[PDB]
Amino acid sequence: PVIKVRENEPFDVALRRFKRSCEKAGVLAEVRRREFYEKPTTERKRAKASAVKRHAKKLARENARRTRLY
Amino acid sequence: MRHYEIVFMVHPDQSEQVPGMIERYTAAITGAEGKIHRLEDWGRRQLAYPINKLHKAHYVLMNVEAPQEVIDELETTFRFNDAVIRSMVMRTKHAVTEASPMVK
Amino acid sequence: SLSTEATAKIVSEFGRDANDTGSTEVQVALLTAQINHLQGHFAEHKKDHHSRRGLLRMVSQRRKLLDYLKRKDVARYTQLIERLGLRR
Amino acid sequence: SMQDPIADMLTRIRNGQAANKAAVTMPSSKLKVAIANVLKEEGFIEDFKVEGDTKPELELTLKYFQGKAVVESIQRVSRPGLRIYKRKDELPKVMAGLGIAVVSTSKGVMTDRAARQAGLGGEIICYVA
Amino acid sequence: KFCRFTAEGVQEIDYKDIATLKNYITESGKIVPSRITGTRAKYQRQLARAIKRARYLSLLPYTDRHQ
RNA sequence: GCUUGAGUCUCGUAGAGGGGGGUAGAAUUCCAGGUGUAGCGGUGAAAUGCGUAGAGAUCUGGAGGAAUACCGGUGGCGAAGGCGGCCCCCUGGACGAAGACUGACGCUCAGGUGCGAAAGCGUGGGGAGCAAACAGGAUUAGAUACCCUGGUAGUCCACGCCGUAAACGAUGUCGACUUGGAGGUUGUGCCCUUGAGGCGUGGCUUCCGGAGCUAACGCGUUAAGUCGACCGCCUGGGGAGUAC
RNA sequence: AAGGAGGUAUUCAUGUU
Ligand SMILES: [Mg+2]
Ligand SMILES: [Mg+2]
Ligand SMILES: [Mg+2]
Ligand SMILES: [Mg+2]
Ligand SMILES: [Mg+2]
Ligand SMILES: [Mg+2]
Ligand SMILES: [Mg+2]
Ligand SMILES: [Mg+2]
Ligand SMILES: [Mg+2]
Ligand SMILES: [Mg+2]
Ligand SMILES: [Mg+2]
Repeated sequence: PVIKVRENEPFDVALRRFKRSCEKAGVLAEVRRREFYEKPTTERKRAKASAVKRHAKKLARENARRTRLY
Repeated sequence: MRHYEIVFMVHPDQSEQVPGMIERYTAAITGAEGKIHRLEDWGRRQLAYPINKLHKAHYVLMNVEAPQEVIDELETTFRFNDAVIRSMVMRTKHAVTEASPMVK
Repeated sequence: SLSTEATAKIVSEFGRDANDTGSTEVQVALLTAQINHLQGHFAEHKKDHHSRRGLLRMVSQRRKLLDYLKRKDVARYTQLIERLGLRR
Repeated sequence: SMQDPIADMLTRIRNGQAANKAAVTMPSSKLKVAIANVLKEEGFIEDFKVEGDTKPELELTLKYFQGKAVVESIQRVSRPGLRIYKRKDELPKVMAGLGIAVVSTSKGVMTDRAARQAGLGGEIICYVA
Repeated sequence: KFCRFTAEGVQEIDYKDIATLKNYITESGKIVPSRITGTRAKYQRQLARAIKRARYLSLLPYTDRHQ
């Protein structure tokens, strides 16, 4: 995130752009994830659980648009 | 015979030796019965990041069909020459005799 | 594996036309050629178990083919193993 | 590996009846044709036929009476792992004569009733109820 | 969506064709996901290899910081 | 004898399959300097520790070791263990298209042989980070722990040994039959490719579900359904996977 | 960190920037 201050843009706008660039690059998430060593088994288990619950929510939504609740 | 694609980057201050190297390596291959399909001197290009504090390295690209022994000898020549800053040889499935996007 | 020219050469040597590629002697000759070829590989790379397993599969398949040929026609079996220089 | 084609044939019959299929098809052999003839004459299948010169395919057209399958149970008795032979006195009674056991006697394959009438024993291919 | 390679009959991505890879790398220099770009998986793998080879040959930057 | 099972040949396809050798960048640490000054580090809060011999911070140069962000995916490969930067050399397996060839050459397998995470052991190197043991500081009624500051074996390499794991799908291998749906990945054929389309046909793979099965939970064409072949095991809990 | 919207997520051109 290398933000250049443009002409006539106020400081608030420049800071908003820099914040959005940092959030889009995802630096802080990387740092927080690399703060402590996580075992390969833990990484795999977390990945699998995330996939399972995401798929389950997608399937629940698809079922919901098939069965009325009212 | 295998088709090797060689891209080597030379020190910007040896741009005058770059024509000599091309002929020497091509002659090595041609004596080795290898065939030079493509040869594109890309020239002075600005590096995306500094290599040995250098910028603006001289790129040459050369697509060849030549035996492994001569190719390995050429790679050792690149290793032990201090004008070639970088090299990369890649096996290819077929000979490419088109014109690179750096010339297109 | 074996290059196309080598396979065609062996087929010509051991089969009774250019197009007989499945005969037992042809199969045994191809297996023997490949097995002999890999000995250098497994003399330099001695920790390549994943390839040595395929090598042992080749050896075992050659054994089964030689057993079938011996039990089916003894003359072809003797001629083949004498040409190839294999024990038993 | 396929090591009991007769058991495979009986299994296809059973599964086709459970899946309400009109007809089932299998690779042919003369033992299979004999068994299908016995079943047809005892009224357990509606028909059979053979199609093919080099690789014959046996087609059996199955029978249903009140929606339900005609063959209620059919189990291979003699199998490659355990062959069963019975003297004429010890021939089995399947469903107390309401069903039929297919016996391979020295004069061909027949039902247990036919073998007991002809005074012969043999191998017990299958029970049909 | 619209994987831009299948529609053009692309057989192999070229590490030399920088501009195309410039379309598929982000500002920081990391590879953009296929879930974002809509690229098919096979061309995504080819693209990753080509981008890494270009990074090695210094036609693309590993990161924005070094230069 | 035959060709349908099993194999061989032809052309391709994808792949973190394996072994060896190079190479790149980011980062950690250390060293040498330049600038610079009173803190740095850590915790819930502190202290031990580092620093006026100039630390921490910033810039440049160098050394070395280990691992490969993004791509990355209930994606792929492998018999399982497992495999992740890029390039080369050697090499194993799988799948598809059309055709030819051999002619049952097949399946399973006691004993036997081979491979087998991590820790561990022997000899010889290497050692940046992490870190059993250990040392110190805290917390606590106590704290031989959780937390903090350091830190040795070890992790890495070469060659041998070891032979075990919740080595798990807690599901032995092979073959045949039995309604469907939505997808993923990898091949291939046809039609108007009108433009990423439509219609087929093979491989592997995730979820839902019918009949059926099941004690139930649930499995459900990749079965735990209906069968065939061979192999391994079980016989109340404990003592005990212990003694000899 | 909190709140709203859209989706299983983008086509929405390029241009501009
Ligand atoms: Mg082969
Ligand atoms: Mg054993
Ligand atoms: Mg170890
Ligand atoms: Mg040791
Ligand atoms: Mg030691
Ligand atoms: Mg500690
Ligand atoms: Mg055990
Ligand atoms: Mg077990
Ligand atoms: Mg076996
Ligand atoms: Mg289900
Ligand atoms: Mg014991």
